[PDB]
Amino acid sequence: SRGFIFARHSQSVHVPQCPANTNLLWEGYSLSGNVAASRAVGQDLGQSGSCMMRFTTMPYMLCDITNVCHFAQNNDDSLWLSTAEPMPMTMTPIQGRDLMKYISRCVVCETTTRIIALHSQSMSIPDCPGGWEEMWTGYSYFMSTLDNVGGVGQNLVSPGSCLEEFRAQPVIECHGHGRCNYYDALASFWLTVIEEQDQFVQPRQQTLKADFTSKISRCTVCRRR
Amino acid sequence: SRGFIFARHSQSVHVPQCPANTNLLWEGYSLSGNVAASRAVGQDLGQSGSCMMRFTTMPYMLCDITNVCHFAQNNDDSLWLSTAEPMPMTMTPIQGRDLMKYISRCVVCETTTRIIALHSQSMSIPDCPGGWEEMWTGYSYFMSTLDNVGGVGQNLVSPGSCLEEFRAQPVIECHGHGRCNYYDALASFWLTVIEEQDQFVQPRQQTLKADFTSKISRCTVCRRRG
Amino acid sequence: YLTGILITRHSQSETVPACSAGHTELWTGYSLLYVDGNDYAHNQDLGSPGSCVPRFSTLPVLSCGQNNVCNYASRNDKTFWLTTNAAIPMMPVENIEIRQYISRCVVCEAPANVIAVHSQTIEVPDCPNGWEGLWIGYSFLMHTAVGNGGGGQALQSPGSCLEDFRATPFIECNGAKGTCHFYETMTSFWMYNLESSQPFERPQQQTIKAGERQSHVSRCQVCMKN
Amino acid sequence: GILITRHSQSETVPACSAGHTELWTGYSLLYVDGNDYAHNQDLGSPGSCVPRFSTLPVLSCGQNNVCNYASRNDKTFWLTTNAAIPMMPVENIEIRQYISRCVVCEAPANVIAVHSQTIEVPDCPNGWEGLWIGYSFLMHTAVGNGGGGQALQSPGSCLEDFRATPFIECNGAKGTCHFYETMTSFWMYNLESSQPFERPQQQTIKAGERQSHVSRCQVCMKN
Amino acid sequence: YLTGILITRHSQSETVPACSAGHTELWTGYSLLYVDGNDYAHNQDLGSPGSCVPRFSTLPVLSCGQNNVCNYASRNDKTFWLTTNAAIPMMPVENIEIRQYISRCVVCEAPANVIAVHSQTIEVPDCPNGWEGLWIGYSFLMHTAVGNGGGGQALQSPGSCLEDFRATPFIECNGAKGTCHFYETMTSFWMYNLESSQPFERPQQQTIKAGERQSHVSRCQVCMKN
Amino acid sequence: LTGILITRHSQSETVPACSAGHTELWTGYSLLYVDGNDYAHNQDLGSPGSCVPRFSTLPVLSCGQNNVCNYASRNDKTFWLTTNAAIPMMPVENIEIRQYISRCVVCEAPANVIAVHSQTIEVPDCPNGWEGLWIGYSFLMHTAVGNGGGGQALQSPGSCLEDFRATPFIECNGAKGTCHFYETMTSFWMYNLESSQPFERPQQQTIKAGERQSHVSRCQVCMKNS
Ligand SMILES: [Ca+2]
Ligand SMILES: [Ca+2]
Ligand SMILES: [Cl-]
Ligand SMILES: [Cl-]
Ligand SMILES: [Cl-]
Ligand SMILES: [Cl-]
Repeated sequence: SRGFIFARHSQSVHVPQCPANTNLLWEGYSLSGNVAASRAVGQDLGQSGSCMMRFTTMPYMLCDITNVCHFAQNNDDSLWLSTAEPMPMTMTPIQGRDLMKYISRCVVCETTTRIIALHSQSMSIPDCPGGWEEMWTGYSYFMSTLDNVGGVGQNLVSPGSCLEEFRAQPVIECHGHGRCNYYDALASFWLTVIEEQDQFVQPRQQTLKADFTSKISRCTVCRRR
Repeated sequence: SRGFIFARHSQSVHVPQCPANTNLLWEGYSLSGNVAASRAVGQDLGQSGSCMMRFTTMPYMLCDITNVCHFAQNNDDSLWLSTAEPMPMTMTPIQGRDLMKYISRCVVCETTTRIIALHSQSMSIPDCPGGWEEMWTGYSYFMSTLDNVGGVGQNLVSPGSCLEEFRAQPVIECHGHGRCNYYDALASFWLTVIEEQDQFVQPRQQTLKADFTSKISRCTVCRRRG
Repeated sequence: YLTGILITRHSQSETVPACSAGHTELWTGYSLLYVDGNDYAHNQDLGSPGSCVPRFSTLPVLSCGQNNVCNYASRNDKTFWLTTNAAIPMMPVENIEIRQYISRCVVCEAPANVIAVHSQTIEVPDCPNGWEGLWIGYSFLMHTAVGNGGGGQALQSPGSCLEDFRATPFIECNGAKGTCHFYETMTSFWMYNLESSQPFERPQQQTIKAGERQSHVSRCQVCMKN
Repeated sequence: GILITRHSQSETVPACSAGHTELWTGYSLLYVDGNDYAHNQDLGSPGSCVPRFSTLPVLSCGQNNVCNYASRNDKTFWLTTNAAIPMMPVENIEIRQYISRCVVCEAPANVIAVHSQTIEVPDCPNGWEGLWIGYSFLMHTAVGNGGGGQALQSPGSCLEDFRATPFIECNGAKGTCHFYETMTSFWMYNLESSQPFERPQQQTIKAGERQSHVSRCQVCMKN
Repeated sequence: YLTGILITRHSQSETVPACSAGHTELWTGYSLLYVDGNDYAHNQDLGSPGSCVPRFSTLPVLSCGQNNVCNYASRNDKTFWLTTNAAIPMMPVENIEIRQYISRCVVCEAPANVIAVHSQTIEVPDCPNGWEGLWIGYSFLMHTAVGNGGGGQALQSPGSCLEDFRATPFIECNGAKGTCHFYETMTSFWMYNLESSQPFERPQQQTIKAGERQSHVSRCQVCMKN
Repeated sequence: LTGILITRHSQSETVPACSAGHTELWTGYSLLYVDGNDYAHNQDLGSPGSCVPRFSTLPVLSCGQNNVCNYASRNDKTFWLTTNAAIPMMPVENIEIRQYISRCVVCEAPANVIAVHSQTIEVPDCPNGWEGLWIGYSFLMHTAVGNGGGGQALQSPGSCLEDFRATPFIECNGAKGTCHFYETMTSFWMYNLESSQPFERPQQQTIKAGERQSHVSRCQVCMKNS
């Protein structure tokens, strides 16, 4: 076996399962990216780089030219996929072991073939072509943006661009102080539904409050035979 | 008279009045800044540069090196002080003449002395120094930030850093498309209440609501007499 | 046995390209460079299938935020797409007129892996021993546009080398307006011809003019194992 | 004892009006790009008028008591003139044809700048007399989002001569100044043909018609 | 004829500075450089009274956003303050330890206007004819820190002229944690000594060390009209 | 053999060799990222794209819209993985740069290659069916000045470097052809979580001298047996 690996995110506090014809290497926490020195570098949610075995609000440290290193001494951030657990009505940052309720879990699975992701740009879940086996389906996740640090994006062919559950706020921000929370500048971008007749028409404005699947593109990840 | 001028913003659809012993030059609309080429450059809310006589969602145009100019052809933004008008429950961007309800008004007033602004960093309204006359009081407004374009800030001695009414969202964003709306990344920063004993204590985390002005610093603008 | 590698080629023309050799065509579409959402540029590698979008739109994405609210064409976002060889217009083209300016692409399946090699000289580099050639062109590294607009392709990806050399290889589409146009803030970066220099010599300033540009660009070849 | 600053936008040094007393002259500085950060100078304030010219008139100092001059890629930006744009970066002495000159004067009363947002020159308020007229200069960018803007009350937002590229970029370490295609300027628009609170009518303007769409302004001083 | 001019002086020491002769002291406080809120740096000019805040805090501001919610010390913002002459520690100082590292300032009232002149040489520049001198120092232009941290002083402002020359003139305070420290990402920019060059000569790379730095820094003087 | 490519960086002046039966394809110099038009485009240190055969301080060409290109006409920079040599006091130029540029090599491997991280002082063990190729330290992100920089994919071998240096890269001014280190350069490595509980608040630590290596997370690059 050649051993191509990928990652799967449950978007919940419980560990997901590896799909068919894949073996579990290790399980961990869904890492989305890091914001150091006001620069947001993201991890591909399809690769193993998005699945850390241990969770912490500050998983790294800075080291300057005077041969000293500072850990959690200044203000840097980390990014993690979040669960559907509602934040408390006090809408205060979560700290301590209550952070368990909000950090998604993940697994890293090895298989003999490669993994791709297909996006339909419509309401129909696309089927994979001949010779490919379906593992899971979801919604087309493009990127997430923060204020004045840029953002973190997913490659549309990586399985990380196909989240099994749609979330208006799929990513949570954690600080070196040891707390995580949602912040208003955190936005999420998804592929929209585009009919064949809408390909060259001026887009019409629409603010959705509910019934989101009518405007969210469907996706499917598949392995090869 | 030397004639130092300042600006006053009503933060409502009604035009404000010039304070005592000052003369009104012109009235207009409260301009907070502009976001061109993903860069937010702001106008000082105390100067006349924050009071445009005519309103538009795109008050400027770009001109390149080929001696051509584009107006509202690409995606640039403008910023204006906003009124207390609630956005519709459909939470769709406002366009058309309904924009009158959301753009603040302003006046530019000339006086014989200079105008300063003092911030108390507490809930008590600061008094004007000896020889200075009180014009208006308000809340310490520091800056506003947007996503990936920076932000617009106020100088703490300018009267523009002293808004007469506290707003969680004092600035509204308008586009070249002809629409305005609030967007989640729009934040507003205000000076907090700091007691003398808390000057070197670790700050305590606290998420207040809007009405809880007990954490917002008070300010006062002052002119001089003789 | 086949492991499942996918390759993507962009025609840079108005016609849809066909897959090379005995590779099974998976889908066709339009060449997407990057999306500028909330003034952040997120790119899709031109050698990745994500850069080939089957259904076109000046705004193929929508944004979601706090309070479970999503918005489509509700702000000032823009998209950037690979161009064809059409003539540069005088004004932004509208709706159906933009189709003649958007490149077409195709995504295929390959049995073995596919990479790209660069010579950094005027000569086209040969594939490594055991690898066959697919197409040749000019080494395309990164790009810069308006505001925070930018991005680049990985040097091992086939997207790092496009067939035609174009001084204007991408176009900016106003999202909510549905119009696309070229602007002077667009800049393309190509790998340089280093045949007249030694690996540690100081680069000499050069102003290249009409027609002389193709001679200073590095050549390449995209290779696969048979 | 109030100070006014005027920029010639040419190779000539400007002179103070009427009984305004000269304090010093110099070169028109727009902003500096040090350590990938742009720090602007108020074009209407004396700070934008620097006496000595240099492509890198600043010194970069760190933490370990060591400074560095012309040791990185910092650049400087200056108000240019109406001279012909070259094909390569200008170097050494011939660059002076691309640097505007300025002067600082003393005025008795306060000086401001008023804008009309129309093709008409705005009238100074009651009790004010005009010093010069011009075009509303709002913002400017060189590359990406690097650039700056002017306060619309300061006289710096009002330039006498209108050019689409009013500044030049000087590589400090290499000592060369040049123009680039990514440079864009932003001027207040002429809103005489617009309907109030309507969506702006997009326009692509070329050649001599551009001046007809620029807002006019006037720099006024009080008696 | 008194117009009401306000001046700001920074001691750069642990002691509070005093107002010049016949100046009315208005208030004293701590020297604030800029606040980094939501990764945007908004500065207060050291020559403006806004840079002198009487009550200190590692986070003297609070942010408000959508849904009428305000937050104090709820994220990852930091503040930057002008430092004193204390010895640089090896670790971030805590709470009360910060008082010996924060510069003191004073805001006074002056009868006539106050500006700053720079010579760009080792020699102290002369005040204009008719203007009296207040203090002299070294031309301080701009600064850069971590992330988007930065800012600068207006060249005519008294903040562009500091008495002491310091290679490390400011300190970074972690807002929510309440600790301050110096970092290698901090950089200070001073006007250069151009006496050994001609106004259009190409700058020569020079690495200046120890005591020789004071000779390459431009001198300055803060003047008032008599 | 499928045709999978592994990339190894020496972090020294010597060119590395492929392990076991891995076939060399090409060698070169370790490229980190390019700073073109104030935009940072990074290369995956674990991918063949980061290994470029020909070295140059500016191996790119900047082309605009009006059919005119410019080489070494601005302030663009290049960034390369440095070695363990001593940092000089002034920028090195011309040929002395070779002692500060890391070398790399691209090999072909039968099966897939990844990098696993431990987040602890212990070297992580490869999974069942995998054998380790080399061990090292978790290299996450890097910045040169401001927010300009980049980061590594934690699956790619580029996130796992054998030798740990606080400043693992060097900055080269392209137009003048000079390379140097700067104090604003910062590196980011995964932390050692050996004394922590999963959801505790991070214990802030300022580590100095040789103890810094004791707080860096360890990693191992593994390849599977078929
Ligand atoms: Ca924008
Ligand atoms: Ca931050
Ligand atoms: Cl939009
Ligand atoms: Cl430099
Ligand atoms: Cl905070
Ligand atoms: Cl260059």
